[PDB]
Amino acid sequence: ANSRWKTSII
Amino acid sequence: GPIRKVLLLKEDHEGLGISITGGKEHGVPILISEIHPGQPADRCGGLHVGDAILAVNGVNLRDTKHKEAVTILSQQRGEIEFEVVYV
Repeated sequence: ANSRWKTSII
Repeated sequence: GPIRKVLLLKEDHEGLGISITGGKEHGVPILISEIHPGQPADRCGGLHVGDAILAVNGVNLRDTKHKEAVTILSQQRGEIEFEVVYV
């Protein structure tokens, strides 16, 4: 996937 | 979709059990991108991939930057009320 947007596991 | 209120219960040894993406700097809401199996969000039943998190325990998250949302969300303990919407 793109992944321009930040992702966090919480 | 309709704005929903969803209760999540968790103990202090676990996280929320979600991955979030987006935030103000990306021009989109804080969005649930993953619900991790067997963790509190999965167990609560009412949170799903694609839900935008509008507020948690009354704290608005609609104009929050990604990391701001991480801090706010990770601070919440015990019985946690989410305001969410699927769109």
